Amino acid sequence: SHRKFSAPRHGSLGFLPRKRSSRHRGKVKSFPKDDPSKPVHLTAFLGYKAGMTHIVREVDRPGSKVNKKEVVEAVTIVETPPMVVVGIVGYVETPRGLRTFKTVFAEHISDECKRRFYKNWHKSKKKAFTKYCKKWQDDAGKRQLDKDFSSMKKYCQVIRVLAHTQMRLLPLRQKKAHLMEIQVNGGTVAEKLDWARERLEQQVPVSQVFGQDEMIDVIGVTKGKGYKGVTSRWHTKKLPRKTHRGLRKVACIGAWHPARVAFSVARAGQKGYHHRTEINKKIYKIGQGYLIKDGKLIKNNASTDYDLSDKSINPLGGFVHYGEVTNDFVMLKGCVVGTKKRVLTLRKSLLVQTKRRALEKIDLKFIDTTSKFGHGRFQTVEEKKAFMGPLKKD
Amino acid sequence: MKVELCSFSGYKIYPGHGRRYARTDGKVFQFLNAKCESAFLSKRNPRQINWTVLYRRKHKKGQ
Amino acid sequence: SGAKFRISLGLPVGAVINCADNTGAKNLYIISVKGIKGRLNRLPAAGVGDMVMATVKKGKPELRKKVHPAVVIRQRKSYRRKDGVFLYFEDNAGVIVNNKGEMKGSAITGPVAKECADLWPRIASNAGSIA
RNA sequence: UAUGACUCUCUUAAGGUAGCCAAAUGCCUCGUCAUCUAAUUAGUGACGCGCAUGAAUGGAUGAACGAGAUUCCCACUGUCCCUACCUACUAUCCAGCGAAACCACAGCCAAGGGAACGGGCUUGGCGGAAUCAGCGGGGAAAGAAGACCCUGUUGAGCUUGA
RNA sequence: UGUGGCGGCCAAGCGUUCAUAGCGACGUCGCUUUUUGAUCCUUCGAUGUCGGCUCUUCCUAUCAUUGUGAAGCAGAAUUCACCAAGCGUUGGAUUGUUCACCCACUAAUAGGGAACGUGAGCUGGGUUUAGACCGUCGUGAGACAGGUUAGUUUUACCCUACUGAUGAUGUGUUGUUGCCAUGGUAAUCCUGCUCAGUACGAGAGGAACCGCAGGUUCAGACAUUUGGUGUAUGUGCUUGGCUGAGGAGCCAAUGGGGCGAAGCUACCAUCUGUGGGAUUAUGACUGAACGCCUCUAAGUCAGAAUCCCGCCCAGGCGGAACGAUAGCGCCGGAGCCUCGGUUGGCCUCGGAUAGCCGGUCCCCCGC
RNA sequence: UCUGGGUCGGGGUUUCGUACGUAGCAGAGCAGCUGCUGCGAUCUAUUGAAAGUCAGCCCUCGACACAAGGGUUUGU
Ligand SMILES: [Mg+2]
Ligand SMILES: [Mg+2]
Ligand SMILES: [Mg+2]
Ligand SMILES: [Mg+2]
Ligand SMILES: [Mg+2]
Ligand SMILES: [Mg+2]
Ligand SMILES: [Mg+2]
Ligand SMILES: [Mg+2]
Ligand SMILES: [Mg+2]
Ligand SMILES: [Mg+2]
Ligand SMILES: [Mg+2]
Ligand SMILES: [Mg+2]
Ligand SMILES: [Mg+2]
Ligand SMILES: [Mg+2]
Ligand SMILES: [Mg+2]
Ligand SMILES: [Mg+2]
Ligand SMILES: [Mg+2]
Ligand SMILES: [Mg+2]
Ligand SMILES: [Mg+2]
Ligand SMILES: [Mg+2]
Ligand SMILES: [Mg+2]
Ligand SMILES: [Mg+2]
Ligand SMILES: [Mg+2]
Ligand SMILES: [Mg+2]
Ligand SMILES: [Mg+2]
Ligand SMILES: [Mg+2]
Ligand SMILES: [Mg+2]
Ligand SMILES: [Mg+2]
Ligand SMILES: [Mg+2]
Ligand SMILES: [Mg+2]
Ligand SMILES: [Mg+2]
Ligand SMILES: [Mg+2]
Ligand SMILES: [Mg+2]
Ligand SMILES: [Mg+2]
Ligand SMILES: [Mg+2]
Ligand SMILES: [Mg+2]
Ligand SMILES: [Mg+2]
Ligand SMILES: [Mg+2]
Ligand SMILES: [Mg+2]
Ligand SMILES: [Mg+2]
Ligand SMILES: [Mg+2]
Ligand SMILES: [Mg+2]
Repeated sequence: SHRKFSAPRHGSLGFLPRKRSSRHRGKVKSFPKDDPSKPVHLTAFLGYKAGMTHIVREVDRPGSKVNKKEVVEAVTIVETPPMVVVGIVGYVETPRGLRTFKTVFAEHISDECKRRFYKNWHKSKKKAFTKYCKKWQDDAGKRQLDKDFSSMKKYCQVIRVLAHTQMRLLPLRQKKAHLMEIQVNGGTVAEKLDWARERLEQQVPVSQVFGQDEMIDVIGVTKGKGYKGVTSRWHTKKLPRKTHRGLRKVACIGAWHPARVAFSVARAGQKGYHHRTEINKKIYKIGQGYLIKDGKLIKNNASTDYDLSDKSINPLGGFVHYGEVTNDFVMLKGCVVGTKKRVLTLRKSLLVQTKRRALEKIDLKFIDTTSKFGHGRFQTVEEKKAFMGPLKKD
Repeated sequence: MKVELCSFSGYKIYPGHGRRYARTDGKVFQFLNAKCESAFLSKRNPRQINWTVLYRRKHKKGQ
Repeated sequence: SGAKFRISLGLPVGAVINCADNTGAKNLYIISVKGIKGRLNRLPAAGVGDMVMATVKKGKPELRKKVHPAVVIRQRKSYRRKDGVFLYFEDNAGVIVNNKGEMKGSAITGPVAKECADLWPRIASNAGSIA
């Protein structure tokens, strides 16, 4: 017979293979559509999740109750050191799809990027690209390289560039860099290639890729939770207390005459470590990294136009389970996917953004830097010392 | 923006922290954390609790 | 113009709140919440400013054994405002109000939440304290 | 208006008296009224026309008592909204030791036909070693020569006007 | 398919007039197996026999929502009908209930199937053993789809299916960065402001499009804040006992109780959730058939919660580019095994069919 | 890459709430001496003290030794 009362389905069948992700780095499944009218730019970047904090900001939206009132909003900090471009890959459009055509790497490749090509850097003789790097210093290799770039100009329609992260500017344990193809979007293929050719062996910061108050997408792997039951995995109803064969179960997994178990039935398995793409996160702030000038360092990242302080984005005691953020960072509104110290892919939006929420202008009034390692109650150590006074240890 | 002072301890309450307690006879209080909140709702004197600002001001500690 | 932001609702069906006015009613048993579409095995529940249907359990006998409309003015459950402030009250309190929005009684004993006062002007007129 | 003390008639050994009741007993029935609720096929109090109540086949009542049956209220709580977290022993893996149930052959489906619900047949969809932890849709899964129903010119326990 | 349910044809009449806006007698034709029958084909060396809870999918005979046609459609509200199953269809009192009835919310509280879905998923309220009580029947043992009460719910470690987890084929070995063939697929609805007390209407009343602010249901996350947990057994407090006492500690199956880091976690906190194409219903254009007319016959336009693709999820006994390649690679006579099939090659216009093909350029434009 | 992690120590953060001892003409009082000396829960100062703090917190460039290794396979 029919179901007695109607109820919506638990879970989504659109994220259906809830398995462990085959990749650790988030992957751009679709880049933004290229048009020749726009100038030549990058469409993606790669950051590392540090932590979250507060913003007190001034809201400009006409018609709301919260118009010209201060709000408190959660933000996520992703540390984004500048990336190094080490090669260009071309693509051709085939009736079977989009076949890669030719890859040309740079002459000098750092040990960060060379670590990626090995499972054991300690036992390796570090021989990667050693016979390849003798192609940039002889005439018979340079002519071949120019013919390879000319063939890519003649035959390629999609140009992607190879860039890797800089792991020695991070407080992480890993030294092995992350490589990624970024689709170069701009004018013709010829000037698109003659842009990446000069940016070979060069550093691209996050300011060349993203602007202030841009609505971007975050691609990354969910934090893993292991083999979970159906009550945690699919959020089904808990069976009552009198249930004999366990209560954290789905009671009926199917009818009789469809004598299989359906693929839409909620069943136990791996929860977490799923590759997700969350769209429409606003960039509240592109911070500036630590830099030494005239002997002393400029670390006042979390200072706003209203705060006028000398504090960094790092809270008291540092970010919990991450480290210290000493490079450029991107402040995204709300939470992003994944755990801390996780590599995330920041992608430009696939959509045209014609909305007052998407086009709202953000000014920061206050960034909270109290300790996240407990209930912190002091913004800075100088404020803490000025409130507490002298202790016994002095 | 206006920062508050804790009704039990006396510490500065930054805008994202703490809670507010509005009693039936008015008298809205604000609390830094659940420790000071439970100390207020258990009817305890801040002048007898060592880490509060009022105890330091009464016993003339610091300076 | 401006519309109500959602809050931490914590007063389901069956909740007995107290009646903070001079109608002679003492309690208000919440039998349902207006504006609730529903969900399978999910009780209708309300926060401050939500119109509910209530029933007087003790008080004057001419208010008992019938359904009244009411507006919740105070809740004990902590709710977050957009200013990042978590607020809660000492008790759960409501007043008896007709279907249009005018109050049945005259005066209010105790404060009235800002989320209720900004939506109901005839309760904010008789309110002694705000938030 | 109705009900109807009263009368007449038919009748059997009398024709149910005092009580009591939609009861553990009332088919109709979720009877009617009142109360309890916002809402009650439940509960309680009345009404008695009682299919089929009733006086040691005992009637009515009733303090104390009850691991007896039922209704409501206070207080209390994860019973629930709506789930979450922690601990111990398992389950997991390893060293050693190590069974049993079950088993025509075996095991991916849709439809057709067919002993009228196929794993095998027909037509299609298709199919790729060996495995691990779970799981309860299917094997019309296992246990037990159906206790229900019928037959047997098969029985037993019990009763009586056989 | 009698009965139940649903749908037609004819049209006497109802509808102030008026058969057919909406209905429809007397007749008559059908559909369905969500009703009960009728039958006895399968099952009695056993297919677990009612509900409820839980969970997934399907149907349309569409309650609401999208797009529309018709009214006895002025507006508002409401009826009839089409494409249409994408998304929803609730919280409760009573009863074991299915059903029913009432309260309240809502946008609507539509109907059903899957062995009358679902007992090695639960429960055991009912039914349906043995104990008892009442009423009726029987001389009696006992009987009662008549009430009442108490009454053991076993096994998966096998195969498949499903959920996840290793790996396998073969590209000489391995590594990096990628493509997507195929499967899955998701967002949905409502309120307030303005429009506007405006159109419309004698009046009472009373819209809609574009915008703005939010919310419901769902989905995916996440822990800065609030809450929960807490054996960091972290730090105080405390009962009984014990180490002669202080100090420091221990035991009481976590002794008990405050506060509590990290981690995990809650619409109990927070963030995010999208674009095209062909088109359906329908309304049309041009225009015959049929000198007129006609959305249709040829041709053409607009067109949507549907469909398909995008976005997103997985990544083929499926490819690609590139790096490094240890006794191995690249180039220039002998034979030995094994697997086999074959017995000259066509090195190319685009295409039309009620039309083609090749020259010629003395013409006119250009690449 | 005279460098790398690890351990220890230190600093930062944070949790609880003011450690032991000493001193006090603080202490309801009581007792023994003729004001003193003892018993005394608790209080005050030292003392936001003491204790814990990555095992999955953050910086150290402070001490200590270790890390230039072992085994099994793979060919166009
Ligand atoms: Mg349904
Ligand atoms: Mg049980
Ligand atoms: Mg924290
Ligand atoms: Mg329910
Ligand atoms: Mg009598
Ligand atoms: Mg009841
Ligand atoms: Mg009675
Ligand atoms: Mg009798
Ligand atoms: Mg009797
Ligand atoms: Mg073993
Ligand atoms: Mg078989
Ligand atoms: Mg065969
Ligand atoms: Mg099974
Ligand atoms: Mg069986
Ligand atoms: Mg037999
Ligand atoms: Mg015979
Ligand atoms: Mg016999
Ligand atoms: Mg015998
Ligand atoms: Mg005889
Ligand atoms: Mg019929
Ligand atoms: Mg007529
Ligand atoms: Mg026959
Ligand atoms: Mg059988
Ligand atoms: Mg079976
Ligand atoms: Mg239809
Ligand atoms: Mg069944
Ligand atoms: Mg079953
Ligand atoms: Mg069972
Ligand atoms: Mg029973
Ligand atoms: Mg019995
Ligand atoms: Mg096992
Ligand atoms: Mg597809
Ligand atoms: Mg007018
Ligand atoms: Mg927290
Ligand atoms: Mg807590
Ligand atoms: Mg916590
Ligand atoms: Mg001691
Ligand atoms: Mg013991
Ligand atoms: Mg606690
Ligand atoms: Mg047409
Ligand atoms: Mg068109
Ligand atoms: Mg279109």
